[PDB]
Amino acid sequence: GMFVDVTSILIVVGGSIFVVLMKFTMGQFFGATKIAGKAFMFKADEPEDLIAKIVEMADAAINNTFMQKGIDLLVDGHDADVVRAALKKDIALTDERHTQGTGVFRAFGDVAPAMGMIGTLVGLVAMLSNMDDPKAIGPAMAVALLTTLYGAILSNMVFFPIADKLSLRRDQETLNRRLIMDGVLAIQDGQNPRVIDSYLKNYLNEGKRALEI
Amino acid sequence: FVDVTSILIVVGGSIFVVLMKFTMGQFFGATKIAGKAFMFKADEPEDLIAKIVEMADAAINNTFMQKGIDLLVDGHDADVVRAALKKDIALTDERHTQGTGVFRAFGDVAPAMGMIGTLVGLVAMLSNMDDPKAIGPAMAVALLTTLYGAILSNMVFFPIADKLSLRRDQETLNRRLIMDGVLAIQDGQNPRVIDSYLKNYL
Amino acid sequence: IGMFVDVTSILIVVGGSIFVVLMKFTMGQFFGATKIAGKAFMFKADEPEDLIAKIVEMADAAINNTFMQKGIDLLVDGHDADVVRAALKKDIALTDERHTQGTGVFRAFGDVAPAMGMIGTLVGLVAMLSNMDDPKAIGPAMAVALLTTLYGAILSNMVFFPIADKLSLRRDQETLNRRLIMDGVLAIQDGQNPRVIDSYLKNYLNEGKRALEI
Amino acid sequence: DVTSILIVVGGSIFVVLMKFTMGQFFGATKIAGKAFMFKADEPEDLIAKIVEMADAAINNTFMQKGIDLLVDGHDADVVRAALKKDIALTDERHTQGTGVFRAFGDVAPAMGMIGTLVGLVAMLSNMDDPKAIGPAMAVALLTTLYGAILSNMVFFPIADKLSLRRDQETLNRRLIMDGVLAIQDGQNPRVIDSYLKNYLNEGKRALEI
Amino acid sequence: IGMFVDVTSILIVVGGSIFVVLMKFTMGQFFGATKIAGKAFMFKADEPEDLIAKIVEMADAAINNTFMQKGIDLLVDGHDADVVRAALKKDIALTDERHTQGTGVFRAFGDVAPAMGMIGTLVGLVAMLSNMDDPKAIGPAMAVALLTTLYGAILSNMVFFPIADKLSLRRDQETLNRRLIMDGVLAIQDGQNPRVIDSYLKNYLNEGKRALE
Amino acid sequence: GLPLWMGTFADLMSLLMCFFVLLLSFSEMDVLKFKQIAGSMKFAFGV
Amino acid sequence: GLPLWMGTFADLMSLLMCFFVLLLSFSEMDVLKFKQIAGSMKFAFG
Ligand SMILES: N=C(NC(=O)c1nc(Cl)c(N)nc1N)Nc1ccccc1
Ligand code: NA
Ligand code: NA
Repeated sequence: GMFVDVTSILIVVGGSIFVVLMKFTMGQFFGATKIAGKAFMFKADEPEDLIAKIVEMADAAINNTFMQKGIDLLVDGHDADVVRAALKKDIALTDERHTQGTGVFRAFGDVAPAMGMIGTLVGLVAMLSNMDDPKAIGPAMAVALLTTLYGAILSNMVFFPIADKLSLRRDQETLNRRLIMDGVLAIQDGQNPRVIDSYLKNYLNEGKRALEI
Repeated sequence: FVDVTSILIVVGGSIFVVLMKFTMGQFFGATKIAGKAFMFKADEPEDLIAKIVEMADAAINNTFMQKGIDLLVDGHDADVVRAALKKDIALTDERHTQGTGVFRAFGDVAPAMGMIGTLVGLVAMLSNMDDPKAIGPAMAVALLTTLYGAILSNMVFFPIADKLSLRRDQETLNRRLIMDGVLAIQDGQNPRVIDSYLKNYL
Repeated sequence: IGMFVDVTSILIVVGGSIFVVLMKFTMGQFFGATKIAGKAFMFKADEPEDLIAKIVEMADAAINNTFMQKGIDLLVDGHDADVVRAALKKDIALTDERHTQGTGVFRAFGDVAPAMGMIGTLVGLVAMLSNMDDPKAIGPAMAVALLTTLYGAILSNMVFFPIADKLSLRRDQETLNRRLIMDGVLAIQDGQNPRVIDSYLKNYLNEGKRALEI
Repeated sequence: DVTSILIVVGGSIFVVLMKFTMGQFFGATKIAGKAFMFKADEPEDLIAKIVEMADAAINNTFMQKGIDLLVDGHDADVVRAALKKDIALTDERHTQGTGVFRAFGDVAPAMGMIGTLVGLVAMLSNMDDPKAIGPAMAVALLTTLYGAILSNMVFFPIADKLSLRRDQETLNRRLIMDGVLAIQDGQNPRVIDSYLKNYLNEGKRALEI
Repeated sequence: IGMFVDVTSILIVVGGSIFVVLMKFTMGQFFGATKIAGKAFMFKADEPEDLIAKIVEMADAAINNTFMQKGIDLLVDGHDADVVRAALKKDIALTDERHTQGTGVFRAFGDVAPAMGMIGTLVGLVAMLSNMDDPKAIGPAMAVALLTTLYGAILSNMVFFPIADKLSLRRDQETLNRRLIMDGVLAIQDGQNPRVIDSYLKNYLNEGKRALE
Repeated sequence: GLPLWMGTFADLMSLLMCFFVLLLSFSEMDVLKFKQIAGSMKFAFGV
Repeated sequence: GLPLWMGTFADLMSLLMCFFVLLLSFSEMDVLKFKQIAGSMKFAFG
């Protein structure tokens, strides 16, 4: 009963995990898992709200780690080059983490159908071998079919779409971080809010958001 | 055959995965551009060349040409109009590549969930498998899912992707023609030499 | 033979391939492709050596190839070299684009023929299993499904892709013949000797796909 | 069972030997073994040793070779050339080993299927008992299974592991080259530590932080 | 009947492969590609150690290899380095293009062979499934299908694709050979130290596939 | 795209499918073994 | 590579393979018909 379900999930998920652990390390797999969880349960801050907070701060002179780091390095580091270097490094690092989480889940989605095909080969082998015990072809055919189905479902409805959501979230985080870096530069040189808003207004429809308009 | 649950499985799931891939506003954007590339024929480049010659002789049907004329009326310099036209062309190319990505993505996901749906139908049949005479037809309905994905993969979504690629190529070509005509008009040069220059590009 | 022929299968394959091709090509471009395919498959392309022979024969004097007829007609007309060159180059580019488009149409046909073969065999397996009361009689029913698959395979591998490849070969031969005709017509217009052009004209006879031959 | 893996690996080796000689094939197996039974050295210990040598003025073979080359007396560009050549040689060996196991992965399923087709020929040509038709097929089909396993679960995983080990050695050796250059030029330890800390947080390592 | 089956399967596979390749490639191209495959399988490329030895021998001197003969003739003929370099680079490019095109012919064979094997199995299975009424039909039909598929697999994997691979390996070997020849002739024309050029040519020995240390 | 050997894999699977269609062409129904298969499949598939 | 319908085709073919081995696992074959099938195959293959 439970043996065929656990065997199918074992072949598929265990094969995927073995191949990916030969590809990535356990700590890096855990890091990618954390990134996916953060991208799937927190909504990326809207850029328009980011511009609103940027102009509010400019006129004055929370709830966002990056700009809080910018204003903390602003009160201390008076030069703009140290802040620019740190901010670009953080943006590049986050881009790297998202790209590599994408890589981990694309690897999972690439390998899982291969494990489904190996599973149906194993089921064919077992039930072509027995062919005489009814209690022996049932589990075998179930293993074949369910390994194929789990490969298909995990590949096309979990791992590939998690990778695509991570790519989308990487683009959104890149945009938000670039806008916050621009705002920190604007508060560095004390630019007027109107000109910086006009300089940022070309970002509300940039790339994907160009289809809606 | 026809079957409501099977087409529902394919279409709903394809939309579901593509929605995790693309926002739903982008879904309308791609569908609308596919409709416009199917039902509204893009004007012949020769007709646009004829309109360019007529305008040069005097001193409009396309939005691009009309906006170029409006930009040249108030005497915008060469650099600003060149930048605006290049941005518009890259914007159109981006929109077309996004629509092609949407329909290509539908192409990859439709048969994947055809296989998902037929496997689900087959495990359901084997788990409720009583009558011998019905093992045949039941799996038949299961194949109905696969077939639909196949059709949608090969007769609807992939051809629309290729049609959008073709339309995009022609649109960038005609809009390059339009920027050249705009430059010639703001130059005020004679029609003959500018027509030769544009004919050199074809 | 009777067991290898069914009208529903051929109708499915051809209708669907034509539909998918017409969503990416027009009826005019498809007709042009068919005409170029017939012209390439019925009228062979002249060996270049015969072109040099005719060129040197008519150079000192200063007809089967229509491009050479156009060239000599423009030469007799008295047009300046710039316009003659422009018109001839336009003709070569038009022929090259037409041949590439014919290759594209037949490649699209060869790409979408086996896809619709799989669609047709899906339809056939649907019918076979929907009329499956006993696996005793499933031979011919499965056979017609395999038959749609085979029609797709044959049309893709032995008709449309060979026609596309033959059109690429014919376009390479056409480029060679057209450019040799260009050089010969230019030499005739200048009025030079027949021997002098034969020194540089044979240097690039085996260009590109003929480089393996030597 | 045994004859099936024998056929798959024999056909794979036979076809692959037309691309890689027995010398190169054994070199690839030696590289794979050395990467599998040994552990790569963590860059934190390398950074510690580099900063220790920099403040002062080793088991690691590249470290010993570089330190000896720099204490022998040689221009900066000469040590740069030697270190770059060694790093590139190791990179080339690892890429070629990845290529050998990738080629084995590409060829294994095709040879599994060839073995299966040969088995089916040998079975249909000696059909005697219906109840034993099944397992006979199962044996022939068995070959195909091994191809799949050897394609996805042996040869391709070793190709991935060699790629990973290659990145690890390239990163370690780049840290070594930078540290040796800093040792020669007498740089301040803080800037070199900053560079090493920056380098340790790029690439596939970035997910761990 | 068995001999008829073998003839028909060989005919389907090999004749179809030949016909489809002949549309793609000129008959002269096919003949030359066969000649190059034979030459690669029949002659062992001269080891780069021997060429380095010969190069240093005429390096400290101030003959078998044909390209060595051409380079020596050009160096004696008093032709400047640009003309000699360009001409022999043209010759190297010609041999590279030849080997690439022969690889293409055998790749085309290895692509079309399983396609024709599938055409053969479709034909054989259609014939068998139409003719469940007699053995005299299904025997040869199944034999045709299986043997045409097996021949497709074997010719594609163990003949045509590995011949393409051997041709590409020989192309790399001959490119290394003639690049060594270029370096040696140029070093002779400069007249540099035999030891320095010896070491610098030995430097090329660690290129591509020969990392076996 | 796909592995180049996938063509031969579909070849092999189609050959085996048609071989099994032929083996069904002279196969006969059994009721007790059918019920045994159905019951074991029900137990494996968690019903 | 190969077109994606090749993967769809291989998946469907293997799925029918599983289906038909399931069907045969509960079907009994003829004896003389199978012996004559085997004889024809043996004659055909050599
Ligand atoms: N078995 C064949 N194999 C190939 O078609 C194939 N193989 C290779 Cl290796 C390639 N490069 N291109 C290919 N078209 N599949 C198939 C053909 C026609 C119909 C149905 C299935
Ligand atoms: Na399956
Ligand atoms: Na099933």
